[PDB]
Amino acid sequence: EAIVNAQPKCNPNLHYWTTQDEGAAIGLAWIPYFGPAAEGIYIEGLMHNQDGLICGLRQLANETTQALQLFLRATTELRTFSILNRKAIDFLLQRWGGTCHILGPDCCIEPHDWTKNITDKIDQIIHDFVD
Amino acid sequence: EAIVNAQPKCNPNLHYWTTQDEGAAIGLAWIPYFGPAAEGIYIEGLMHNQDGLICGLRQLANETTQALQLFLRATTELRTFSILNRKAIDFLLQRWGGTCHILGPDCCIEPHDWTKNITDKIDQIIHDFVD
Amino acid sequence: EAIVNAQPKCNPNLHYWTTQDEGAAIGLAWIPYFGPAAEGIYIEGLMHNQDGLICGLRQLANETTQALQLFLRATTELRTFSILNRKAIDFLLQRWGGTCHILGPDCCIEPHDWTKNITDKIDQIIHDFVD
Amino acid sequence: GRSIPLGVIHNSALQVSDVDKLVCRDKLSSTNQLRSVGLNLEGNGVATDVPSATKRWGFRSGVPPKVVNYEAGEWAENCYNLEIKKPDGSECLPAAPDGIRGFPRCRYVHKVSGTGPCAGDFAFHKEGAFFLYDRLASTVIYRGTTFAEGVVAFLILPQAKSGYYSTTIRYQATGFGTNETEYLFEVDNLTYVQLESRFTPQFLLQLNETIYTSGKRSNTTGKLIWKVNPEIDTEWAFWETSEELSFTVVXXXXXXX
Amino acid sequence: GRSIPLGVIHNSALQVSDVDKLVCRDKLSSTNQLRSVGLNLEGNGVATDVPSATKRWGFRSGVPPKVVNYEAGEWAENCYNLEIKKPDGSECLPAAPDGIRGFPRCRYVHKVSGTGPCAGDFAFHKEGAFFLYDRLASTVIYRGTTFAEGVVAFLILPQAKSGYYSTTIRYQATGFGTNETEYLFEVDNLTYVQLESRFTPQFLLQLNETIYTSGKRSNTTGKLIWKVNPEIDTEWAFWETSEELSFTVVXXXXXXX
Amino acid sequence: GRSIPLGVIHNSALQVSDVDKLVCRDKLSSTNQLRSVGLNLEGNGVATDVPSATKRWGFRSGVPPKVVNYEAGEWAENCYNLEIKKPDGSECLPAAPDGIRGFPRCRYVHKVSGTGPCAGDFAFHKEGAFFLYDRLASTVIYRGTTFAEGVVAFLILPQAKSGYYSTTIRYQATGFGTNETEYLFEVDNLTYVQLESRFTPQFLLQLNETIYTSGKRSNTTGKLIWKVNPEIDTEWAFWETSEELSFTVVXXXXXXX
Ligand SMILES: *[C@@H]1O[C@H](CO)[C@@H](O[C@@H]2O[C@H](CO)[C@@H](O[C@@H]3O[C@H](CO[C@H]4O[C@H](CO)[C@@H](O)[C@H](O)[C@@H]4O)[C@@H](O)[C@H](O)[C@@H]3O)[C@H](O)[C@H]2NC(C)=O)[C@H](O)[C@H]1NC(C)=O
Ligand SMILES: *[C@@H]1O[C@H](CO)[C@@H](O[C@@H]2O[C@H](CO)[C@@H](O[C@@H]3O[C@H](CO[C@H]4O[C@H](CO)[C@@H](O)[C@H](O)[C@@H]4O)[C@@H](O)[C@H](O)[C@@H]3O)[C@H](O)[C@H]2NC(C)=O)[C@H](O)[C@H]1NC(C)=O
Ligand SMILES: *[C@@H]1O[C@H](CO)[C@@H](O[C@@H]2O[C@H](CO)[C@@H](O[C@@H]3O[C@H](CO[C@H]4O[C@H](CO)[C@@H](O)[C@H](O)[C@@H]4O)[C@@H](O)[C@H](O)[C@@H]3O)[C@H](O)[C@H]2NC(C)=O)[C@H](O)[C@H]1NC(C)=O
Ligand SMILES: CN(C)CCOc1ccc(/C(=C(/CCCl)c2ccccc2)c2ccccc2)cc1
Ligand SMILES: CN(C)CCOc1ccc(/C(=C(/CCCl)c2ccccc2)c2ccccc2)cc1
Ligand SMILES: CN(C)CCOc1ccc(/C(=C(/CCCl)c2ccccc2)c2ccccc2)cc1
Ligand SMILES: *[C@@H]1O[C@H](CO)[C@@H](O)[C@H](O)[C@H]1NC(C)=O
Ligand SMILES: *[C@@H]1O[C@H](CO)[C@@H](O)[C@H](O)[C@H]1NC(C)=O
Ligand SMILES: *[C@@H]1O[C@H](CO)[C@@H](O)[C@H](O)[C@H]1NC(C)=O
Ligand SMILES: *[C@@H]1O[C@H](CO)[C@@H](O)[C@H](O)[C@H]1NC(C)=O
Ligand SMILES: *[C@@H]1O[C@H](CO)[C@@H](O)[C@H](O)[C@H]1NC(C)=O
Ligand SMILES: *[C@@H]1O[C@H](CO)[C@@H](O)[C@H](O)[C@H]1NC(C)=O
Ligand SMILES: *[C@@H]1O[C@H](CO)[C@@H](O)[C@H](O)[C@H]1NC(C)=O
Ligand SMILES: *[C@@H]1O[C@H](CO)[C@@H](O)[C@H](O)[C@H]1NC(C)=O
Ligand SMILES: *[C@@H]1O[C@H](CO)[C@@H](O)[C@H](O)[C@H]1NC(C)=O
Ligand SMILES: *[C@@H]1O[C@H](CO)[C@@H](O)[C@H](O)[C@H]1NC(C)=O
Ligand SMILES: *[C@@H]1O[C@H](CO)[C@@H](O)[C@H](O)[C@H]1NC(C)=O
Ligand SMILES: *[C@@H]1O[C@H](CO)[C@@H](O)[C@H](O)[C@H]1NC(C)=O
Repeated sequence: EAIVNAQPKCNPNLHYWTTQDEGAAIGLAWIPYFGPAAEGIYIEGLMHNQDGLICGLRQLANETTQALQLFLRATTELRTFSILNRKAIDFLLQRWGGTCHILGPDCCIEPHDWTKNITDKIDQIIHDFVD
Repeated sequence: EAIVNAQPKCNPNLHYWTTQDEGAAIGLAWIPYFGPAAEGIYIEGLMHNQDGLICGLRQLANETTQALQLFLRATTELRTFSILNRKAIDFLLQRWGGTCHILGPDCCIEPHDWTKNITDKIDQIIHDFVD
Repeated sequence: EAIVNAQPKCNPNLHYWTTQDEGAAIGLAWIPYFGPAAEGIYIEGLMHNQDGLICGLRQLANETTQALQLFLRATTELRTFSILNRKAIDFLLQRWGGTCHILGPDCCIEPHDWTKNITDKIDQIIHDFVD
Repeated sequence: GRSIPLGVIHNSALQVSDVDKLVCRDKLSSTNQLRSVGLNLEGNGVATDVPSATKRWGFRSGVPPKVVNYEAGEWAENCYNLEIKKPDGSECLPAAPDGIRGFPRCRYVHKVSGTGPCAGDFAFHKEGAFFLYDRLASTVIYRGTTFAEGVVAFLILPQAKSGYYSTTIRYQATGFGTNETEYLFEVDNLTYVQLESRFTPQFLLQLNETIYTSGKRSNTTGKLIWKVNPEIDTEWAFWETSEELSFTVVXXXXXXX
Repeated sequence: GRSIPLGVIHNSALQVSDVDKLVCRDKLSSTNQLRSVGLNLEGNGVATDVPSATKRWGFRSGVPPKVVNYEAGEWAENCYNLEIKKPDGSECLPAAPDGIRGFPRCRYVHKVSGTGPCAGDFAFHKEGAFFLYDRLASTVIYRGTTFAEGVVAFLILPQAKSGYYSTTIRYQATGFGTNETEYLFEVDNLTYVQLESRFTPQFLLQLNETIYTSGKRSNTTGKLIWKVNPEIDTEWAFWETSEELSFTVVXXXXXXX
Repeated sequence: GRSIPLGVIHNSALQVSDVDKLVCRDKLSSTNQLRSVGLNLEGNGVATDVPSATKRWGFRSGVPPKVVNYEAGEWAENCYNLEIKKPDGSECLPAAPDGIRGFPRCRYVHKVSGTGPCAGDFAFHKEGAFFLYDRLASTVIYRGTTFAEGVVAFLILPQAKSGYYSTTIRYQATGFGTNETEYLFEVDNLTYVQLESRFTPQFLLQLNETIYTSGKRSNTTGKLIWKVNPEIDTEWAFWETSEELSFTVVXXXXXXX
């Protein structure tokens, strides 16, 4: 589906917080004894509404809520950390969960170079058909 | 292996309970504030012993217990929710965990249509070998 | 990268403990009521420093600590059991996460036998080109 | 240790998926096709009367409790709910952990209150089966929380292939989980019946009915225990199946014939 | 039930990834490309004043609380921190579970202390949204723990594409979470202001400033409540936007004009 | 932040699997081939005496504890078990969380009871290593729970490639986790020995033996502290390696020469 923002307003800027994912730690700062407290583990970034991404993001999260809430009703886990790993697994199963029928619509195999390795090397058997 | 029911009796009918997996929520019922209490999140179904499935199912669960109990002895997780995701991962690794040798016994790739794309299109080079 | 042991000393022998992974349970010992207490679920093995594996292992664990500690700072899970499953998922996504371009460097498909099924069976169309 | 079996359907039959062999014909397109499932011991033909059921459970120390989840279960005829103390008044079973609720579908909840020695930290199943709670299967019994006995299975499915009544039945118990356990069915707080293995739930609800209407309750401050004579009868499992009795008073024991 | 949407970018636009169709062009090379994300209700234009915000929350029993995690969030202007009791002094909200900390970036923390009937075990969001804490989104409000209202999204990304100030604002409350809720902004423990929906955070901090400097605090042991007249004004969201007032004393109520 | 290393074997050598490069020759056929593993600091040659070991740990607030699991570990010579209080009697370390048990294989458990300032909510490893418990590695020390110091590794394996004795050694401690920490080895509740870094476990068990048999225990209600003279000796790690002493009495301190 497409994302139609249907909210009263949109803050077109996302001033965000998160944890560090890239970059080596400065000396001993990685050691929990020496490192920052809970308040000081965050980084920030600022994102503008290029491609209408920020406003779509707000709408996406709004639309996610129903499915997400129903999922949480059906789980007995108190805290759920596995949603993204499960999506990765489903990503793989959608593609590789059965037999990959080559040139079928549901099989992500490209024989492009393998076509012009076989059809190109016919000219070392029909071209070299020397009498 | 095959499933041999070795129980004194078998209730051939499975009157089952579970949570809803399909269908949109009726209005606001998805909102936890408005939705059903713990007692009212269940659906039901009735299954009969077609293909001897119900009686096999009872036997399967009985046979599962040893392996399952040993697995729970070896884990330090208090509550285990990851068994099915791990089986999905093992499903994929069994098939795609190494290099897929095409036409090998352990590689689920079908070149069926790819055979009759190459062997069919030889009649635009040997058939069109016009002097 | 390569593993350079940079510790003051190395105990070249690994006297290890773990849980049982292979072998059927002796009678009823799998039943938690009858089985061993927490103290008696362990097996042991002894490993020597063949291929310098034990000393590398010690160094590997030392080098793992920074990345591991930073990962634990960034998670809100109290106890993390998903690292290995996530590595399995990343193993698969590295290989099968896009379209597999055959004979490309990032696509683990071997057409070895499929080459000498097609190039071998050209001698039932050019060899049997009977006038 | 050994690999946890996975159920799959081949040749119109459920089979354990063979680990060592690979079947490319088998298809797992989604993680929804995987299911974990709870089946009740009832459906294998086990005795479900309280005396027979409790003899399958026992106390043990040194073994940490373990819990595994399941998505779907079977409606039970017989569930159990235990409030067991030592004779010094200390609790024998632990409070239900956060998030563990009683089994969702029970036609009869056998609520046993009483006492026993409780020689162990947790109560396990002597036959290795699980105590099934609401979508969580535990190795042990939690206090005052309704459970069905059962076992767990895991399946790969293909991609294409009356309300709820519940009645509670109350029991006193002495010497719980030992060789000489005495049970009493509760009519009211002063009127009881000596329990036996042969009494079904429906017989207990009829016997209760007959006691209330015939006026055979305790009409004093004292405890009244009705015994049933062996001649009054009560090998068929639950899924395949008046005022004639005379009561006379012999604590204050009595007979019903 | 229905599939949880996953955000993906096609044709320079965010879209919900269509479950039934397979796009081999889409590439997930690593589990880092997957992200879970919290967006605040603020950014959709909702009223963030305490009176309007609290009317979106309500008490309910029979529903177990649930928590889901998220990796990244949005800096808030408005967060809330509730210390609500019943008139008999018992706590209305539960202590923060182990590992749940307050929302990390709040420009204003609206700390509401007070009372109400609290007719339910947990406080939920009436509109189905989440209470966002530090990288954990809960369905319910925890006691004395700072939260932003918000919702959660999940994304597949491609592979290539001033400090922090916080000010606490304190409120007394009676009849919390009912039709007749009365709020009071706190200047000090004896000096208060009758709250209204139209007052912004910056107006409250200026009004406070003006009270302290002009010397309009309670100079007795008694409680002092300043009312603001309707003429003193205060439809623009936060991200797109002296000594003239005269105070006179009419518990001891008063007016500011 | 940076990617967690994964160990793999190439060219008869353990290597960190290079993230940016893909080796199709590498084979992960099952999730059993993945292993998480605990190696002890002992095996790197660190001082394992109590005085040297405790100086590696320290108290800190503001950092939530974290726990990660591991499947296999190394038998230890030296483990530690701390019962530390403040001088006002309050506990310094938290009770072991549910499911965290002591390290399974310890030849010597150094059980330190005593006091210190404890200027922080949790005790961490100053060198960033872990406290290894039973298949759970924590960033912090739990009260009265046996641990080995260690670190964690993760491996991809290929598909084809005497009992247990434990002795407890008891120590009193003052000023725990500070620059002036005084330790005392316990012979009995009234007989002690001033500790030093150079004393090995086997020396302490021999010194104890010699004290009991020679009859040098406290034969009063008072506390007796034996000092050892510097001349009595005791650079070799554990894995590669009588009645001559005379005791005389100088609380009641004394010397052994
Ligand atoms: C999976 O299904 C299996 C088949 O139904 C279950 O097998 C049961 O296993 C338990 C122990 O784990 C057995 O209990 C034992 O029973 C014997 C015999 O008791 C009486 O019966 C024999 C005649 O059959 C008679 O010779 C004796 O004198 C007794 O009168 C006792 O000696 C033991 O102490 C113990 O109680 C069950 O008998 C057995 N059932 C069957 C039908 O074989 C198994 O438990 C199931 N697994 C799970 C996890 O539920
Ligand atoms: C996702 O975004 C949606 C769009 O912003 C959110 O929709 C909101 O949903 C809630 C209920 O779930 C609505 O609250 C109700 O409002 C009505 C109407 O209130 C007044 O407004 C109308 C004119 O619009 C007027 O006719 C009335 O007289 C009222 O003065 C009330 O009757 C209900 O009792 C209830 O309070 C919101 O109004 C609605 N917003 C919009 C803009 O439609 C949705 O909640 C978002 N989801 C999440 C999880 O955040
Ligand atoms: C992984 O292995 C590394 C190598 O074994 C470990 O390195 C250790 O790191 C810690 C701090 O994180 C160091 O401790 C510091 O030591 C210095 C020096 O102390 C004395 O030694 C030098 C001579 O070498 C001398 O000049 C000084 O005067 C001292 O007498 C202190 O100044 C610091 O305050 C601090 O205590 C270790 O020394 C260091 N070991 C080595 C052999 O370099 C690393 O910790 C391991 N990681 C984990 C997680 O276990
Ligand atoms: C993840 N959940 C939201 C969905 C789980 O749903 C189900 C999980 C198993 C079944 C069961 C069955 C019956 C035999 Cl497989 C079923 C499966 C597919 C479609 C219809 C019925 C079942 C099995 C044994 C015991 C109890 C039930 C039904 C629904
Ligand atoms: C797993 N963690 C250690 C890493 C998580 O890191 C991030 C998780 C999302 C984003 C977000 C964004 C902005 C729009 Cl996608 C981002 C993504 C990639 C690169 C740079 C920015 C974001 C989104 C909505 C709300 C808040 C933030 C940034 C970092
Ligand atoms: C999932 N569990 C039920 C099985 C885990 O089992 C093991 C997990 C690692 C090892 C270890 C080893 C030794 C060197 Cl890799 C091993 C691996 C395979 C076969 C035999 C031995 C090991 C490693 C470092 C420290 C301690 C042990 C052995 C067993
Ligand atoms: C329980 O009673 C029976 C009597 O037949 C017998 O097994 C035994 O004497 C008793 N068991 C124990 C453990 O005392
Ligand atoms: C009967 O006993 C129960 C359990 O002690 C008690 O809660 C209940 O109030 C009693 N009922 C009557 C009617 O006395
Ligand atoms: C016994 O009969 C009375 C009278 O109708 C009824 O109210 C009561 O619930 C019955 N007891 C049980 C255990 O069903
Ligand atoms: C009063 O007492 C006896 C039991 O002790 C009982 O059998 C009798 O029926 C009671 N009376 C009435 C009127 O029910
Ligand atoms: C709350 O007050 C208003 C008055 O207009 C009205 O909705 C109702 O009388 C009250 N609601 C309840 C539930 O008492
Ligand atoms: C004001 O009240 C709060 C809450 O009771 C209290 O903690 C604080 O000490 C008081 N401050 C002063 C200055 O009296
Ligand atoms: C009100 O003004 C005083 C005077 O500077 C200041 O100290 C206090 O923090 C202000 N109150 C709030 C809620 O900001
Ligand atoms: C003392 O009392 C009144 C409030 O009752 C206040 O308006 C007045 O300004 C105070 N006095 C001074 C000097 O501030
Ligand atoms: C600890 O004692 C030593 C004495 O040499 C010195 O480092 C310092 O004076 C003391 N440290 C502290 C923190 O007081
Ligand atoms: C020695 O002290 C310990 C710890 O206080 C105590 O538990 C034990 O009973 C004492 N032993 C003797 C023999 O007095
Ligand atoms: C000290 O020696 C006595 C005498 O045999 C022994 O019982 C005791 O356990 C020893 N102490 C330690 C700490 O091993
Ligand atoms: C009694 O006292 C002293 C220590 O004060 C000790 O050295 C001596 O050996 C003890 N007596 C005997 C007979 O062991």
